[PDB]
Amino acid sequence: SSAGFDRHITIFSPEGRLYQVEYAFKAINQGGLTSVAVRGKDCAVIVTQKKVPDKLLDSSTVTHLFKITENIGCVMTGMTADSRSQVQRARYEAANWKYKYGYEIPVDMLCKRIADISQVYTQNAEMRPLGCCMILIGIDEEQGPQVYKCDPAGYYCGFKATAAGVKQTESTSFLEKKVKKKFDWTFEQTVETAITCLSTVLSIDFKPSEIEVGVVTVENPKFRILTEAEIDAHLVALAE
Amino acid sequence: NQYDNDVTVWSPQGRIHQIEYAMEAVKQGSATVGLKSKTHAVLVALKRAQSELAAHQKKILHVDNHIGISIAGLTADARLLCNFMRQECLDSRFVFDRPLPVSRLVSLIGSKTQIPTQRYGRRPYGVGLLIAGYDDMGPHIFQTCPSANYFDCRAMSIGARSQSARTYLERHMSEFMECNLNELVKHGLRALRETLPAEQDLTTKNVSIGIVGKDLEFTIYDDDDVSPFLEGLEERPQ
Amino acid sequence: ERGYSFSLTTFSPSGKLVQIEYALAAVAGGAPSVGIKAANGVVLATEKKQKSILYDERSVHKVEPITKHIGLVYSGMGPDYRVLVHRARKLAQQYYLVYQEPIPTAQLVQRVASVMQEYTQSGGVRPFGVSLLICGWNEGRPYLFQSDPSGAYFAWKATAMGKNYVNGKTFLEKRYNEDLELEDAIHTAILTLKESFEGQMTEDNIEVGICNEAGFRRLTPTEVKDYLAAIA
Amino acid sequence: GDLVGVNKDSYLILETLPTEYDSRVKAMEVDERPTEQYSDIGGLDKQIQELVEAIVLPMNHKEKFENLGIQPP
Amino acid sequence: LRPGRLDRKIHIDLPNEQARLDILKIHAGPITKHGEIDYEAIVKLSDGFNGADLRNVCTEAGMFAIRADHDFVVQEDFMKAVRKVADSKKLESKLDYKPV
Amino acid sequence: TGYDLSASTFSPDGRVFQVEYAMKAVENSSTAIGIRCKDGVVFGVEKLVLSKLYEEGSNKRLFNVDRHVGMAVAGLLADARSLADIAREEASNFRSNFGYNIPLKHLADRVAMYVHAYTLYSAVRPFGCSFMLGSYSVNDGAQLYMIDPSGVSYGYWGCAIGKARQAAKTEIEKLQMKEMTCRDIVKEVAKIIYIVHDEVKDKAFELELSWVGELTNGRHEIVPKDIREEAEKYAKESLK
Repeated sequence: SSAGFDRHITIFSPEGRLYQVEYAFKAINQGGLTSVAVRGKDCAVIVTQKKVPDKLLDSSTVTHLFKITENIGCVMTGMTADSRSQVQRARYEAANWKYKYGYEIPVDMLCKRIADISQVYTQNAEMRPLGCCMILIGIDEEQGPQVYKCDPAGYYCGFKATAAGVKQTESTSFLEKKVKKKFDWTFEQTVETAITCLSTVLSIDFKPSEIEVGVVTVENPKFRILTEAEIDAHLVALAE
Repeated sequence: NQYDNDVTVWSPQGRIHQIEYAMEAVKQGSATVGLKSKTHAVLVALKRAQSELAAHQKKILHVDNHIGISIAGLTADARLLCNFMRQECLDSRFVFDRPLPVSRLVSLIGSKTQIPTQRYGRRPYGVGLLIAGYDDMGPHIFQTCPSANYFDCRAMSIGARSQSARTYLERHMSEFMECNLNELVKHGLRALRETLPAEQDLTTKNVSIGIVGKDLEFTIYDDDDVSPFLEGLEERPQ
Repeated sequence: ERGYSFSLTTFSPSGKLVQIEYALAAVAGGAPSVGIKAANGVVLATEKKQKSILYDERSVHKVEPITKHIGLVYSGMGPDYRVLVHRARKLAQQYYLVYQEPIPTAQLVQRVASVMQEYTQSGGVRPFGVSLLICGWNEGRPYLFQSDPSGAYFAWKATAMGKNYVNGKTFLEKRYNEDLELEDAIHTAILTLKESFEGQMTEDNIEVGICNEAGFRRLTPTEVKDYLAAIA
Repeated sequence: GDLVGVNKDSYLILETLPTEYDSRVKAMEVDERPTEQYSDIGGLDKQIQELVEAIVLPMNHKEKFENLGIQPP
Repeated sequence: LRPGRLDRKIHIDLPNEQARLDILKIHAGPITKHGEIDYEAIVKLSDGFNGADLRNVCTEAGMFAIRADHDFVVQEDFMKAVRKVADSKKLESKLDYKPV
Repeated sequence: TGYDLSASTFSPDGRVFQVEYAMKAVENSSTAIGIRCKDGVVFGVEKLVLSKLYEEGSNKRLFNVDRHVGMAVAGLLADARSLADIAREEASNFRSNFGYNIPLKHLADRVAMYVHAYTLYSAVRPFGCSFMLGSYSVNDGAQLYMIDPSGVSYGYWGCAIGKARQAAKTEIEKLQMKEMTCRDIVKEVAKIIYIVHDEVKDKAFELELSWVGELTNGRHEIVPKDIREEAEKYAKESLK
């Protein structure tokens, strides 16, 4: 029902809901895209396809994998303009941690800073709540790899393997049947499941050009975007 | 109709109607015609009277020694842009010790009128500026709009029934380059006389002419020294 | 912004404030929680359900410390909780910079609710949707306070917020009494948490923090699994 | 489900009637046939084409579709 | 909607990329054409279309061929037909509904 | 309706109609295309003469942001001159603070964040402009970018803005683009403008051509237009 201006601005419904934020969760879904994150024993893998509908459209200017710092990469879903403006907020406050505190920012402390900013968009009632989603990875000392997610509502929690985009309900139903049956996770064990979870939801069996893979491992903590040659190496590896 | 209220609200067709309403405010003012030769730029205006005892509302106003403008529409937006216009001319006169070229001054006006056409609670400027002057490369005739689209024209007319004023111009635009001032001026006021009812034309109370030239500062005549220009005319046919 | 600054919460013709009543509806649909003050310390207990088997449990926390003797839980919406935590973290420091002394538990509730009451009267913002429970053993006798989005605050021997908060209200009236111990208080706090929880109750389904006169302390999932023997 | 002419007393089929419809439907039939030749409408020439391509050509040239062999819209 | 009266609820959805490819191969059967047909570039521009929409694309691409009286069908008539049909989907919305 | 007034309210399906309305306001303007060869970028703008309406050379939509950076605007006109003043101002601060020429990747990003900033608040409206960005550098090559009214900014080898957008890009991909020199492309761009826009809509039109590349030493300037006149001669060979 409508009461006052509950359908328009960020105020409470009579039921206790507020509709503008839950209108923003399906603002992601017009992107037509699905991102998957999987954390393993000593590595974390981002995998996301892209759609290039034009031959006149370039190849290097499409990729959603955004290197925040030398050890933290991220992927973006939702609409594009809200996603990119989210990134320079993250790039700016990562650098302020180095200037104010000296040492390198943890991956968990960054999602506190982002979600508290995205609170104020919801919290104040004269500003648009930035309908895009956020997924981070990174290596921590004495904690291993991590995977987090920020939301336009402004809440975060860690995960073990969690997808985003359009097809969460199909991918997370696949991963719950996949994770909990006592799987030991090597490096390529995480990568092969990261493609084949997406390859069964979308049912593609793709060329090595559509997807991108960002990786981080505790032997080389630098964030690293793979090349289509070594993407093709892992792709035929699961082709038995 | 509910999206036709504020400047900020776009239309579902994609036309902000507040600017389209401000174009109608320009069409309510009295007509005026500006044009130029190779070496001179002459704009001729038409005055109106509120009553018989009241004096006629003036149209042309001096800005600088080469720039002078005409007016159409409101009178608050007239003087508000006029005070901004006189200010910018003497600033570059104070800083660089040179007169402003006409072209980049008008670009300051389109930047000036841009902000109240985008932010909330601000009307556009209902105004009809015709601009004449010299830069270092000759005469120029400019026109503006409340949508801030300035046009480098050669002869235009804005205000009430300027529809007929434009039609006279293109069938004599080829003559507007070689002729000197005595027939250049009376080419221009042959265009005003079709923006009128068929029983009154120019009887030394409602017309003013401003001329800027090579060896000529921008000079405004009104109703007494206009009388040498108003001789040598044919009447309107029927 | 521009300088609109007008409050979106006005009086009803009946003489009530409607948006504050609607914010309490979001509190009642929150996660259930309980807090019991029994004669040597205060026991707080919440009801933390991960919606999937993929969530991490050692990342997001509910029992949250403010000082070394002051803890704080909630029942409402998640992201608005983390705002006034960081507000109350800083607000405890300006007492300590001035007075060089740990802040009493009654003194925060004067100040935290003053932030929260003024925030409703202010212009162009909604109220919060979080009720709180604040504990602390300051000067021997422990304390247990409860604020709300209406700006008010109270002082409970034992209370419960969240879902089925009136059912646990009748449960605490019969089961609890005047005096207990700290260990008896945890036993009945799980007993009212088992009243409304789901089937399995493990070390990750609930999360319990306590106060002592030795200080505020948060329990690890080991001892919560160890106290889970003789459940409820 | 047919309409037949039956004797009153013997109850025997004697005629086969053409099926009749509702009286409101018979009002919808057009019998005037006005005249609005295409020169009367100006400035809409692209829309006149795409109407004739869609409707007039399947009414006239069935073979031009069937030689390519797909469908009418 | 309780089971026993309506037992099993079967869900039919929008075609996937392989499914958009297959339906396009169905309706492109009896078309007098040339051996130049990139079906893959058509499906790559095809997003969220119905099975009836791909029927429309095969219908409209023939209409470009009836223009200028070419009984054959070139491949370039399809990409004009795809941009026309996808232009007409600025008028429809609310196509998903929750089951039950 | 009821949700399409402000630019700070979401629709109940997950989008913003004020951005949607301003996109097709750009659609009603005339056609401006762009293309790049292997050592330069060629601009081309069709301009309509109404009856007389101006001294020829008036209000040309090929602006000039930096010495090596050019514009090709379409849509609304007055806001395009505002974005030109922002982009000239941004390239001066990069020159003053960092001491060298602005890369086109940053100049696209700084402007697109500024375009994004007017899509979040109810006090201002979104822009009704869209444009191109062409540049050349011997350490970088030729780059061509593209910015919508929403704020999405990435690269192309060729693009088109205006009424004729989809009908104008069908013949752009028919060309070869890698092996071409831009002087060959100057007489190519003339015919794409000349093929489209039959004089049924508007009888009088006029062609501008801007041109930056290796032949122009990185500096941006207009073509020698009255000189060499092989645009219109080679374009009117499309009589059959």
